Amino acid sequence: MGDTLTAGQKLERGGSLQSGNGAYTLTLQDDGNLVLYARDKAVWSTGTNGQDVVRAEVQTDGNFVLYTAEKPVWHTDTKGKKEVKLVLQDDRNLVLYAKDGPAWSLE
Amino acid sequence: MGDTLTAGQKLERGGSLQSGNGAYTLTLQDDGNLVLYARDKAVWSTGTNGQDVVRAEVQTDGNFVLYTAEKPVWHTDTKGKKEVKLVLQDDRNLVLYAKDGPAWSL
Repeated sequence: MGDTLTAGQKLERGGSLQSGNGAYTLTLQDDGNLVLYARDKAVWSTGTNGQDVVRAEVQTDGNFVLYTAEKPVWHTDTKGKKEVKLVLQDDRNLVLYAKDGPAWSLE
Repeated sequence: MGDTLTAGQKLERGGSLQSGNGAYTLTLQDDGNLVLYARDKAVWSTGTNGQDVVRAEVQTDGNFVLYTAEKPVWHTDTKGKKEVKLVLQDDRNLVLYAKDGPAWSL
């Protein structure tokens, strides 16, 4: 990406900045950590390693920010079901159907 | 949005599902709550009232999931600076330049 990130531009997993003299590289890593390297030595980081960071973005309100991926606060825990559909029924029950039958409901 | 959500669909915020007879509704609300209405009475909730909940999805894995918006973990704390640019400099400093001059650096 060069040595500059302007308002509304962002770094994503794998991408980076590099100084003109090619000595330093700042890169947002897949372990989620934004790390600056002097050659192959890390000299500074966002300490966000082990987090799921998706982007490091120079925002248009002038703020540079790292965002973690959207996380699940609630689920039906039916992962593994095939051909699911959720149906709000006339009997007032909400039901998650699956190829192999009703997978979930309110009750 | 009909009475059904299949594989890879979801309710956006303010989106919903309604019953055939039309008696019952299920909306994902702006307060981030997924509520089920029977006319004027709320009968069931996801308890996500007060959360940045962006969508409720019927996923390909058969799991029906509510997601909250991407969270901030780190920032330069420079909200308000104008015409910003982050620069990786040859001296190995990293600076955020704003219209007014350097706003932030390592």
